[PDB]
Amino acid sequence: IIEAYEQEDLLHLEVSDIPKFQTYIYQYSKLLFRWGLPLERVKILKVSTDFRSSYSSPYNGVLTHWIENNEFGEEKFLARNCNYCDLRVTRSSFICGNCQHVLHSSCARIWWEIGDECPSGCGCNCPEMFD
Amino acid sequence: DVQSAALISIFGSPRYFRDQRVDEWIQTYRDMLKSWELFSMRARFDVLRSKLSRTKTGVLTADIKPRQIYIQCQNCKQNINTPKYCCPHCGSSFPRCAICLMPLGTSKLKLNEWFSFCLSCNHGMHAGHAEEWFDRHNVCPTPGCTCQCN
Amino acid sequence: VVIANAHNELIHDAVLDYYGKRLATCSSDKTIKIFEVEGETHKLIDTLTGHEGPVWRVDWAHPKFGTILASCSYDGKVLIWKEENGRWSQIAVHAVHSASVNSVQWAPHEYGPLLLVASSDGKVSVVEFKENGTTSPIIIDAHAIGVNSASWAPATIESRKFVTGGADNLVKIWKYNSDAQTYVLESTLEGHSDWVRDVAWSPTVLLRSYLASVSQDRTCIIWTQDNEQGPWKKTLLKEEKFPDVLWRASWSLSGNVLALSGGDNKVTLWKENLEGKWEPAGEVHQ
Amino acid sequence: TTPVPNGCGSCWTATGELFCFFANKNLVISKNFSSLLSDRKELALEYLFMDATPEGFARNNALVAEKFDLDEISHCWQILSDMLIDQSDYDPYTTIWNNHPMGIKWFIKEAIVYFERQQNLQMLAMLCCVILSARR
Amino acid sequence: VEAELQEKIQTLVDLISIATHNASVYLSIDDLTNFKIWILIRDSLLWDLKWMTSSIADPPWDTKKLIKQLYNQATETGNVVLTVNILFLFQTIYQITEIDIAKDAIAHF
Ligand SMILES: [Zn+2]
Ligand SMILES: [Zn+2]
Ligand SMILES: [Zn+2]
Ligand SMILES: [Zn+2]
Ligand SMILES: [Zn+2]
Ligand SMILES: [Zn+2]
Ligand SMILES: [Zn+2]
Repeated sequence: IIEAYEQEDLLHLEVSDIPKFQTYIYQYSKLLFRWGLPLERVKILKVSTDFRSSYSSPYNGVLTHWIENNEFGEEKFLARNCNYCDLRVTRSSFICGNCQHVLHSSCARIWWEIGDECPSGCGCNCPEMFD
Repeated sequence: DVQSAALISIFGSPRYFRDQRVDEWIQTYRDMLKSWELFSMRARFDVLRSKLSRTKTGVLTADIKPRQIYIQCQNCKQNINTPKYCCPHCGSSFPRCAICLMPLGTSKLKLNEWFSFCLSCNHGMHAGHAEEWFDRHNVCPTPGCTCQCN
Repeated sequence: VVIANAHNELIHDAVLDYYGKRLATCSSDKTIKIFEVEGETHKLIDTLTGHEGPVWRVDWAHPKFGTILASCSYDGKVLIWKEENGRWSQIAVHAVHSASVNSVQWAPHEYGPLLLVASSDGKVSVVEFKENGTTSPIIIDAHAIGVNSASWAPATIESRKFVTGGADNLVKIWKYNSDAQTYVLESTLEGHSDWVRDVAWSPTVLLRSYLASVSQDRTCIIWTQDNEQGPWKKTLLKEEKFPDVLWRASWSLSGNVLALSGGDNKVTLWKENLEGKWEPAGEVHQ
Repeated sequence: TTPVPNGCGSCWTATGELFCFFANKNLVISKNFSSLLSDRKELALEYLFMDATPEGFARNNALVAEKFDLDEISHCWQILSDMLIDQSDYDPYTTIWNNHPMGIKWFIKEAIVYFERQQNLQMLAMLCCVILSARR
Repeated sequence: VEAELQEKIQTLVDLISIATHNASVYLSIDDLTNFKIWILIRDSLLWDLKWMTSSIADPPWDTKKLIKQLYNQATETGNVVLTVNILFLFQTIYQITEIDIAKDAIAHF
């Protein structure tokens, strides 16, 4: 009873219980990618990788680096702010290459339906110069 | 009425004469537009200021925000684009989208053209792919990240 | 989806792409034709002409690497075609063998953009197509008198192996060795009295690793393996013999269904029972 | 030592359509053979294994396999749905019965064996992802 | 020979009713660990009923195999009531154990 109270999981599965989850899930993910379902393979691989991390690099390399600008006052706080809403950006950003300005994903998907230049007004045509 | 003063004084002040009152009116109207959550009108006002601050030569005399962030690659620790699907300084492979397995391209804005890079887990997806994934999910799609990017 | 007189003289391969949306038909007319096969419509796209000889096989690359189609022909030149902005164009040339290149097949996408080039002089070559800095194709003498087919083993998890069918009554399994930086021989399989025409590995591995080797003595052997490193169980597909020479073997993408291609212009389908008796499961003729 | 050139062949696709070409002009035809393939695209478009309860995944899969005329798969999902029933209140005997080797785990092991012999990779990986998503 | 089929169908139907009643009376006192067992037994009986109406190793959802496995889990855990209930209801139609073991279990109960 105490051990059941000390268990947040519905089941205490092990690798001995499911010996071949990795190969079967990976092969079905390949079969799902051969169909027009590219999100289901990501879901099933996320489940498999979550269990693999539970009992124990194609998406690496690029790290986003803030420009270490020697500032004194509010522009230190205003460096890490979105250029559409002036809120702090921390997840799911949009970065241009010609001008080094952030946007939120929602702010970018709202602004580029109606705008053509950078919302900070630097004169950069970000739909044609973000590479 | 600071609205009319701002919209009139942006036509000629930073192009011709630096005065503190116009800057006060511009900042007050931008803070008012942010107060009413009219962010689109603030952005249009800023791009109109940048259009109307251009001289006869073409030099922009308005005050713009300094450069904020840039993308590294951690193999040569340089910028991947100069202000291809490979780094232009060390040739290392760019990370792929987690959905369609397509890499980053470096060389009217469609959604399926830019990566929506998270600044916490540093994992990138196309914006259409990120919208399609994060609409029905709340975790990073990469195998081994726990970061709610949306 | 019925296509009539796609090529003027003869046909050698017709390989669907990864999504089942584009079909690459090659022939002896030195021509490769791309068809959009969405729905029942089979609208032609392009009429690629690069080869100086009859074209044997083509193989689409993964969409991970883009719209890339490899090709092999009688002249020993491996031509590689990429469609950029709707404009199909040749990119790279792989002419390393002194005879006709017989089999071309891309590696599984976990291994990178690697091409299995097998030629009729008994030599095979695995070549990588990355950027402008192309790699040296590693060449090993697979067979003594000739190699007519070469197919890859699937990457069920996130070493690399490929089957190699020769012209000297043999089927050879090759394994990558990191110390030698090449492919070393793993096992040697002898079950044929004639030239092994097509060797095909099963893309799905549930409790067994299947093979399908066909040869000119009108027979089919299904070589299975229970463990990761174990002996191969040789078993027949028919108690009798096939009417004509067997050319091709193409496994189903999920579920071990085998599509043979005899010399009588007749595709025979085979599906295993629960016991292990290879009952026929269909037939396509003309 | 170039072999005799071939004139016919085949190329499978992910939906079970067998694209066969033939010689005597040249003819390319496609024949549907999805009934010989256990894994079906129609179930993957309707299976759910994350955005519900652990009982909800198996009940939804049972309904999907029932509406597509798959009796054994529907009964397997129904039995797994019965074995994954929980409630708002927490009693320890449900956890003790779940962690027992002769319940749930035995069913999953025997179902993996049975669907290995039936060559059903879709049902194998679906059983694995449901039993791992039910773990929480 | 149709009378035997009709008797078997009626036996399956009122055994489904008995299983539903047992599941309900377990759910009355809120012990889900045996309500799940009787729901499994009810659905196995419904599967057998639908295959009687419609008319290598056995699957784990086969009626005899699943009922025997639930019996074995009950007699290993120590649930006397559940194993004895299964021995009354599903012994003649599904030969679970020997007659000696079943009769000894009923006598001990
Ligand atoms: Zn924003
Ligand atoms: Zn900008
Ligand atoms: Zn820009
Ligand atoms: Zn670099
Ligand atoms: Zn993408
Ligand atoms: Zn992440
Ligand atoms: Zn993130």
